[PDB]
Amino acid sequence: GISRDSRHKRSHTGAKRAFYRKKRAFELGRQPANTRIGPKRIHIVRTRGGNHKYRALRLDSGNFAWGSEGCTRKTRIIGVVYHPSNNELVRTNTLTKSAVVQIDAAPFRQWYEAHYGQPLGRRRQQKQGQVVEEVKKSKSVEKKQAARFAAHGKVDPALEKQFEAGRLYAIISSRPGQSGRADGYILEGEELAFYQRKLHK
Amino acid sequence: ATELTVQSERAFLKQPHIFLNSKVKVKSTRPGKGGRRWYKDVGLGFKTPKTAIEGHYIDKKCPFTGMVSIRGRILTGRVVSTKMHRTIIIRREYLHYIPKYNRYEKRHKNLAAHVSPAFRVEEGDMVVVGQCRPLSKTVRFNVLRVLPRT
Amino acid sequence: ARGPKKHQKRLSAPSHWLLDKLSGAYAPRPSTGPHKLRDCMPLIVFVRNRLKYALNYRETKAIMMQRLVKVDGKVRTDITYPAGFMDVITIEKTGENFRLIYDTKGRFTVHRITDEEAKYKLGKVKRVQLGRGGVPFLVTHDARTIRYPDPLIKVNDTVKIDLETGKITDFIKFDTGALAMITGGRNMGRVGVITHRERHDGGFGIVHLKDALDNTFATRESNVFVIGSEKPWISLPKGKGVKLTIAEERDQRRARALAAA
RNA sequence: ACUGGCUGGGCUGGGCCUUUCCUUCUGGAGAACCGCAUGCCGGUGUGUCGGGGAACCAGGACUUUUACUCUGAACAAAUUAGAUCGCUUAAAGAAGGCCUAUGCUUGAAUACAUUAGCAUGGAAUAAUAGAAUAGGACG
RNA sequence: UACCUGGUUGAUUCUGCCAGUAGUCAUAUGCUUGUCUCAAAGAUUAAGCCAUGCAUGUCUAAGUAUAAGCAAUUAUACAGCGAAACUGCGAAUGGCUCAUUAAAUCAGUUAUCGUUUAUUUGAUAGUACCUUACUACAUGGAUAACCGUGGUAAUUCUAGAGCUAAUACAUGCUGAAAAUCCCGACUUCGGAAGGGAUGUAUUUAUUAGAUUAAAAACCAAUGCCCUUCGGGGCUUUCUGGUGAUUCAUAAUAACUUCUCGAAUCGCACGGCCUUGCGCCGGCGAUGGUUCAUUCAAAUUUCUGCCCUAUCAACUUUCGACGGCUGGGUAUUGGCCAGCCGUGGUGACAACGGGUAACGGAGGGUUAGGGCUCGACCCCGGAGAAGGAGCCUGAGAAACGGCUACUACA
RNA sequence: AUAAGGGAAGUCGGCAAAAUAGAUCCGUAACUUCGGGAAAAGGAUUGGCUCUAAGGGUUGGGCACGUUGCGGCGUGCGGUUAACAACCAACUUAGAACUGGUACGGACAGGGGGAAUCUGACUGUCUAAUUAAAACAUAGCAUU
Ligand SMILES: [Mg+2]
Ligand SMILES: [Mg+2]
Ligand SMILES: [Mg+2]
Ligand SMILES: [Mg+2]
Ligand SMILES: [Mg+2]
Ligand SMILES: [Mg+2]
Ligand SMILES: [Mg+2]
Ligand SMILES: [Mg+2]
Ligand SMILES: [Mg+2]
Ligand SMILES: [Mg+2]
Ligand SMILES: [Mg+2]
Ligand SMILES: [Mg+2]
Ligand SMILES: [Mg+2]
Ligand SMILES: [Mg+2]
Ligand SMILES: [Mg+2]
Ligand SMILES: [Mg+2]
Ligand SMILES: [Mg+2]
Ligand SMILES: [Mg+2]
Ligand SMILES: [Mg+2]
Ligand SMILES: [Mg+2]
Ligand SMILES: [Mg+2]
Ligand SMILES: [Mg+2]
Ligand SMILES: [Mg+2]
Ligand SMILES: [Mg+2]
Ligand SMILES: [Mg+2]
Ligand SMILES: [Mg+2]
Ligand SMILES: [Mg+2]
Ligand SMILES: [Mg+2]
Ligand SMILES: [Mg+2]
Repeated sequence: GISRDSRHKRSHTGAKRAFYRKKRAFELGRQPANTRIGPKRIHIVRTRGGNHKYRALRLDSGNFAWGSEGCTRKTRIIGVVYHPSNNELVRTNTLTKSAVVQIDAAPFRQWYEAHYGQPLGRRRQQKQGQVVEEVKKSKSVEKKQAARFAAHGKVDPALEKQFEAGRLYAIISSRPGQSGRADGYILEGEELAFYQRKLHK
Repeated sequence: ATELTVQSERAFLKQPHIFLNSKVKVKSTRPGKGGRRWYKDVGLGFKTPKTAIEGHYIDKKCPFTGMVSIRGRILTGRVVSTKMHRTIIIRREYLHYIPKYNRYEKRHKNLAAHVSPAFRVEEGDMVVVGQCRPLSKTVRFNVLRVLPRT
Repeated sequence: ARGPKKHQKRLSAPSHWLLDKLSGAYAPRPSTGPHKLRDCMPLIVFVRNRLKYALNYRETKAIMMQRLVKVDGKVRTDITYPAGFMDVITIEKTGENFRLIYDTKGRFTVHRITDEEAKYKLGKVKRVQLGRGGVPFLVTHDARTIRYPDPLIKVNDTVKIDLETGKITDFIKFDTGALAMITGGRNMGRVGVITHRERHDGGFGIVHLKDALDNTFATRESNVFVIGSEKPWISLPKGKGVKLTIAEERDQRRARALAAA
């Protein structure tokens, strides 16, 4: 099958090597698995030394981490929008490591509401469609929450518009072909601005 | 070296596991711990160049601000080509002894090494190289110090 | 070659095993264990070729079957068990104890030891650090691992082991003025006192020793075996490992021969 | 068995001064020299002396670089040279030997290989660098 | 043992070759042949083709026994030997040969802070809640051997019918406290009831992993003791290792067709009291997470191989030199997929052609320097008529393992 | 105009007909007057639909004052935007996915080739109405 030896290559002087030996059990290769977003599907493979690996064919969720706060919540993936390697990979909605994706902001918004008592990214006030208020059963919370707000700080202007739409850009930091997991963190700041500048021009 | 800009490529280059966008600001002397540029010292009485400390270049093959360690044999040679990108070719000369004729003859070999953007190397310069892990098909050495020219 | 080997061909065995080149084609091939393959003392070779208790191979495996002889206080049931430096083998029925130790000519020899003091050992540490859960531990030259050590103990030192409870009773630092024995290389059996150590950055340092007869010699750190500072704790064999040259060796054999008869 | 001697011949040095002699820091350690108390008959073993500070050890800072040579470390069993033991000698072999023993004891050595790589001393012979538009050395 | 003699001419001295002479662990062949110690032998030409027989199986007091098996008759659950068969392990070790192969193999010297590792040896795991509960004094269905009935000229080919076991397969709870972070019912403004989580494996993000001279001065927040009642102070926990790491290890927020944390087996017979089939209690086989060790394996740094120029330029179609982003592999790497530069070796002999070429330790021949041989008892590499592909297994691109083509049969 | 199987066995003689044919990418011998032979010989691709990438033009760049009614100027004096912003405009080249009764220069248009001998060097010209050739002419050479 596929071989990963360097014997069949040609030396740096241009000389052509001669036949030495047949292909060996080690130095082998395996068929690549092209991960796509869809309902979950994972296959098992028995690798060297009796261990096992996981070929991921279709995934729909994975862990993504918010940097400054430090929270990781499981959510669903909307689509992939950029990949530094090949453009044809991007649109076909195939997922690998270091792929820029777009994610749903509902779990992060709800956690933000629970941890901090302030609303984040709400321009629906013009519609007043989903206005609702629930009486909060305490008074000790305000000193703690206002202390957190006055100490930690405020979010940068770029990120609230993304939360207003409910979709955020992120970069995959996991190995889908190796571990069968799509993991990453939401990207922000000047590193975000580089991608936004490149994405639409 | 002379580099016009640091980000002139399709992807974004950054040092791994170096957090760069932190809400709280803390000033620390440590290179990588506080959140600013990271660097260390290889050892063997080799001093980190000054240009590295304040430089902005990103390199995964430089012995400084990189993920490569210098270990193994240390060699010397004569530089013959420095006109390609981030790679140099060195020539080393020696004398072989023929026992039957009771006298020597000269021989030479060619070597390929990776040059960091911290140094600026031109033709006819003295260099010292150290062994490292395979960086390419035929690149296994890294430059550490350039001696002043005659 | 499609896996690891399981046979060892005779005429390739280590020289210090002292195997005749005739009378067979194969060698015992000691099994895997705590000691290196190159420098080990198989139990079958020791019992049959040195003590002359067993005539040939067939009854050699029968002898161990009664569990009469033990090493390091624990019974071993494989005939080709790799014994090594400093190891103590105890036979209760006959009433003597043996320790495998180099002679002055670089081979294993029989050495009687007393029963009461033959119940402890000592070995050099290879690396010291904390393991899982933050518990510090060390490993010696005979694959003995001990957790929670003395914080002053560092690498390359030697530690005294009780051999019954595995507690760190005592230890010896590695510094100048200590008494050491070489364990690898050509300088087999010499005993000397550390004079001074100079190190070379990049590995493979050398150390200089000096014999009792004002001789001077050097060896690698991986080959030095410290057994005390003064008045060595273990009992050295006859000759004290001084390596007189052939001139005095020839003088002494006729001198004692003529003195006796 | 064998001792002294001979300004005996050297031979290998190890200190000096000649305009030259030998870089350097910290820490450990620690004697010598003089003296003391007590022992004694002017110094010592006391030392749990102080005016001490040979030599050593463990660590920092610098030193033109090669070729060359000396001494070390590391490196295979077998083979070659080569020491010992009367398989009746020998080619071989690593055995055996000792009064009488219901026992004791030893050997199974050593040098070379020689190319490349790692340390140390020597500094002739053969190459290389340095202050001239001073862009030179020092406080 | 550092040695020579015969041959051109009418006779002489030389260059020069022809001949003689000796060794061979160097082969063939001829004549002849009594004894003693040791014993190489279808390598050379055909890595050409093979009838016949053999060369790999394995059981302990200790995995699974209802043999219409034997033997006894203390074991009414058994207890010896136990055919057969299930299950576990080995069969990738040994043995043969030298076809290909000219920086390829190999040798000496380095390395893995760039990986996998059966077995042996030594240490090592409070299931917090799930599932008030499922049973824990212990879970649930098949199958072998076997009785009996068949097919084909033919094989270590097999059908359907009826039973029953696991250390085969599949599930599943029981010996503690401290501690940690969120949410907080509560309001007095300080606080406070209560809820939940937290072994190990996997993957990602973040934090700590200190140094090696000292002296003040404020400002904001703003601790005690002493106390004169204004105040005087201020003193201060650990923190490993390498020449060198993002190292060893700890902590936080979560996740998972997802592991492990023991429903196994046998030979020896004791202690308590509330006296009930009550409780406690010693040595060994078959396992199991992580670390250490051993046998190793794959890659990897430097230098060293026969003759030939009537072989002087070679390499990048369809990777040739290097950069970047990924895929794949046990891991690094142009090993592979995309984008961007135009490189790399050579008269100091590259590239190619010959080799009646496996490499080395080494054999033959000697003043010294050398010449020649090395398939072959020791080490390393490759192959089983010629090519490729693959299962099981830690380990195979295996041929006394399978699949397909070609040539024989 | 078309024909099963054979493919020049027909005939003085492959006469007539058939076969190849555009463009892009590979590959190309003997011989030679070194210019050629060469489109040598011999191979692969070609539709529809939805996308990606490359090849351009025009207008703008700081202060410090003085006329003319926020503007054209007159000037003096610094920096080269680590090349930015807006608008305008036709075609040519390369690459990818999907799709079909495997078809796609779909009509038209459109070279058969190779190994040798005789003869004239080549381009050119003539018997209008039976012969276009080896005949004539040609540059070169030699003579009067
Ligand atoms: Mg090291
Ligand atoms: Mg043959
Ligand atoms: Mg054959
Ligand atoms: Mg039984
Ligand atoms: Mg051959
Ligand atoms: Mg174990
Ligand atoms: Mg099981
Ligand atoms: Mg060149
Ligand atoms: Mg061959
Ligand atoms: Mg050989
Ligand atoms: Mg072999
Ligand atoms: Mg094979
Ligand atoms: Mg095969
Ligand atoms: Mg066979
Ligand atoms: Mg086989
Ligand atoms: Mg027809
Ligand atoms: Mg037809
Ligand atoms: Mg035809
Ligand atoms: Mg005809
Ligand atoms: Mg006819
Ligand atoms: Mg025609
Ligand atoms: Mg053509
Ligand atoms: Mg032609
Ligand atoms: Mg197409
Ligand atoms: Mg066509
Ligand atoms: Mg003719
Ligand atoms: Mg014509
Ligand atoms: Mg006419
Ligand atoms: Mg006509």
